[PDB]
Amino acid sequence: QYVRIKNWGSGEILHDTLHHKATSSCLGSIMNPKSLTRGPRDKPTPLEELLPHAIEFINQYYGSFKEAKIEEHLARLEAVTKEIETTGTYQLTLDELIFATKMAWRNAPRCIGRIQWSNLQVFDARNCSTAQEMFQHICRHILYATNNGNIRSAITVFPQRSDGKHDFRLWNSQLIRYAGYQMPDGTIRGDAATLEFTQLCIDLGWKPRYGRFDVLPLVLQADGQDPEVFEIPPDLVLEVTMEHPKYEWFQELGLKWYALPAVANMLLEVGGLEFPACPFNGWYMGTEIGVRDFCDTQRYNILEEVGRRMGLETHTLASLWKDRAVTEINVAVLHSFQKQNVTIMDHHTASESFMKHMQNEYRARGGCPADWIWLVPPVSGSITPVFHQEMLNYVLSPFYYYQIEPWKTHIWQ
Amino acid sequence: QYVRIKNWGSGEILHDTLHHKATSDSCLGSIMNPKSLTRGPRDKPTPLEELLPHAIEFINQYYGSFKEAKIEEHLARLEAVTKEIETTGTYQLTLDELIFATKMAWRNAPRCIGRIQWSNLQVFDARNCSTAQEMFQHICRHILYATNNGNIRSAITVFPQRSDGKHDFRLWNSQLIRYAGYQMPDGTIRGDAATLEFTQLCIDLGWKPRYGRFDVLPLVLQADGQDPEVFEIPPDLVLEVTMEHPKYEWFQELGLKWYALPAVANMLLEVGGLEFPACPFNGWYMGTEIGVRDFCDTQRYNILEEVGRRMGLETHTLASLWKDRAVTEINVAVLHSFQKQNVTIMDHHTASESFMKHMQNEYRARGGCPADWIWLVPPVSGSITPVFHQEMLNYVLSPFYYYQIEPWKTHIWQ
Ligand code: HEM
Ligand code: HEM
Ligand SMILES: C[C@H](O)[C@H](O)[C@H]1CNc2nc(N)[nH]c(=O)c2N1
Ligand SMILES: C[C@H](O)[C@H](O)[C@H]1CNc2nc(N)[nH]c(=O)c2N1
Ligand SMILES: NC(=[NH2+])NCCC[C@H](N)C(=O)O
Ligand SMILES: NC(=[NH2+])NCCC[C@H](N)C(=O)O
Repeated sequence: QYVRIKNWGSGEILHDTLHHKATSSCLGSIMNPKSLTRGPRDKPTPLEELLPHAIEFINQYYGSFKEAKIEEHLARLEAVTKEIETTGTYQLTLDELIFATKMAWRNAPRCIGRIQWSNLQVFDARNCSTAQEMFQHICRHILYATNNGNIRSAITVFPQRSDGKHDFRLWNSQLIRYAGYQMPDGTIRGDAATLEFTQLCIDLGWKPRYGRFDVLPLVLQADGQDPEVFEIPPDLVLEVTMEHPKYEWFQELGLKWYALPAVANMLLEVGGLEFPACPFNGWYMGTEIGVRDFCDTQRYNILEEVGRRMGLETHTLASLWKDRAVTEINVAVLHSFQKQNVTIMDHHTASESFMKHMQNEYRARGGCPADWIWLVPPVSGSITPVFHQEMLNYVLSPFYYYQIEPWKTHIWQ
Repeated sequence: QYVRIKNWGSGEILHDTLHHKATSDSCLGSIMNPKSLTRGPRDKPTPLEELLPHAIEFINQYYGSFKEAKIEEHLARLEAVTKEIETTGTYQLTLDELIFATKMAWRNAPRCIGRIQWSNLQVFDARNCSTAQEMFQHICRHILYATNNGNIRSAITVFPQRSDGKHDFRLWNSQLIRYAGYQMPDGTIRGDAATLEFTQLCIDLGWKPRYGRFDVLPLVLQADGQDPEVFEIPPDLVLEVTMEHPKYEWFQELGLKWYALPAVANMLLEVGGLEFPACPFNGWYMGTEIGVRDFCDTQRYNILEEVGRRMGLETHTLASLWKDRAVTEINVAVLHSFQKQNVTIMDHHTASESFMKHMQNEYRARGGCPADWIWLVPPVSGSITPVFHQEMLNYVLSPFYYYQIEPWKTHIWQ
């Protein structure tokens, strides 16, 4: 047929026809491929595939530690095989889940902080059963993770998937996120990215405080239930007010950002089974906030105002005012986080560390799935070592898959 | 167990327990939306044994009308309908029958003062309609006709009757033209606060929130049984009157206006057993509706505060009767403004006097006249009006214009 291609700035969509007349087509540049998503269900994962997946995992698990528990290996193997063939699905040992989350992170080809893969905290919420109960696990998480600026990587694993109609899901893109409202005067306030998701919350009776930085409410769904709106306790949301170390007028911009980068809506797959709810977090890398969040035309879009107050030639592309501005916004972010004693890493050190990660990774297990397109910082790419490193992107297991935005695939009352 | 009482001002709800200790002698009279005045949903057609006598009764009403009855046709029609009823289930009215139906249903509406005009009505037959887009057109034809560039004309457009009860035509709007109400960011409320919930609805169905004080809401229509199709009204069709006082030049500074067309949308016409859940109709405004209710209710535009202020009255002293003074001026503003721009309207006094004449004609004629004193007495200057001093009985006849459960409460989502 054809291939759908989207421009994340315009939202403009294109359909490729020409690719057919191809030679005797890397999807690479595509953002949400079906090859990285793990969709809904109605029937539990059929045995023939669930079984070999599970066994693979357990052989991986028992393969890790020095001096293998040879007997326990077969014992666990046998036990699991029977455990599966009998009830259908199967439960992981706590220790196993730990290993899974760390390995799944180790296998996230679009993450640069993977050198930190072994340093993770797991919150076993597998026995959770209600939204009010989820909310509490989430708060425990945010709080643990925030740690008063000294950010700590953690993940909270909710009950696995059973049949398909009994899914635990966080509807948010990430734990903390600012609201975005299309205003009457034709304009747009706050984070333009979370526009649809914000309207959604408004529909579910959320109180729109109409601001640039209004933390979005938590939308959660347990077992198979309809989503429950939970306003996040403000004392839990640590923020950093943006201010330049030389441009005192920068503070006048009234900028700030949340210290916690916790991905919400992703799915953890392991040994065949999948957990559709498992928010996790690490810490920020300057460019994320400075370049992406602040400068994207699709997001906060500040660049022009920053180049303007900087005295640069805003009307001449060739002047490179954008390169000048953005760099200043980056130092602002790094500076502000640095000052208010909140963890963050610059793209340079981040890259240098990822490079050392790879060396350890190849020397260790033989490879390292990497998505060049993603791993190369959004600014000063070639100044970065990763830009000069060839790399292969490939899905392994366990893994963190994306998933169909819940509000689309859902049975209401 | 107990009775629910609502205060339409604060919107507060109360539960009456005491009424049980009542006597061996409980007027609901004060209640706005009783069940006795409503006619809800369905799942099955009208059981024949009922449908039949109602139909015959109706046909007997009709033919019993004309001077020198068409006895043969009377019998024939009875016979034909009886037949049609047993053959189809439901039955269809001769156009002239509908005409008579709508005029009587109006004539039987106890809460209307304009009823002396009961015989001067225009009926638009949209019974053969089948799509929302098609409704929309009939509606525009209606609005256009009614408006008549100021010389307002009373009319009603009758859509398809009820079949089973899951195949109903319904206008979700209170009335044809109606300003929107938005609960704004700064905690305030712009526009008509009465149309707040309904606005959000239009918003949810992807309506473009124009965020103003006078934004004419979109027609939310539903055909056969299919979901509501949102249709915005053509601004050229919506005639309005900008409010301005004949002496207080500062009154126009208030930026006030109001639509010229009072067309009730969501009511139901019952006749000879059948029922049309969609049949918008209109008369013309009566000053006090806009001047007192629309402009002065706490739950509506609520202007009284500043109309008094700008008039210079002692706004913080109830006993100064400033509210009495202010309102009266708002009323003349409205009457003046309508009169000025050649848009039909009637002051409450002349209206009441004419209604008194209506009764005299009505009793002498048929023997009664259903009246809801609570509704018929103007919201201001009650006793100055003849109707205040008039005792009246409030009873439901047939045909009739019943209220009906707000459709968004009882609807299917495919
Ligand atoms: C230790 C701190 C960490 C740093 C500095 C780091 C940094 C990054 C960066 C820069 C991105 C790009 C985000 C974007 O462009 O939207 C990213 C993506 C990602 N990270 Fe890491 N990360 C860290 C920890 C983690 C942890 C703890 C996990 C898993 C438990 C993880 C899982 C992922 C995944 C799955 C993505 C892909 C997100 C997506 O596809 O939208 N990261 N990370
Ligand atoms: C000729 C001009 C007419 C005038 C001056 C008039 C006036 C009024 C007034 C003052 C009310 C009270 C409205 C309110 O307080 O909400 C009312 C209610 C009503 N009118 Fe008349 N009307 C007229 C024509 C009509 C027509 C043409 C019909 C029907 C074909 C009609 C049917 C009704 C009904 C059923 C109500 C009750 C509304 C409700 O219960 O909410 N009116 N009218
Ligand atoms: C279209 C293109 O794939 C897309 O804009 C990319 C590129 N690389 C990225 N890299 C990271 N880390 N994060 C991103 O959002 C993106 N987006
Ligand atoms: C509670 C009370 O019945 C209610 O406020 C009434 C009284 N009479 C009325 N009379 C008219 N014409 N219109 C009304 O809305 C009302 N409201
Ligand atoms: N460092 C991370 N783990 N980031 C993941 C999500 C953060 C996201 N890029 C943001 O700017 O909000
Ligand atoms: N004259 C009428 N038919 N009025 C019926 C509805 C008008 C309504 N009372 C209003 O002020 O908008």
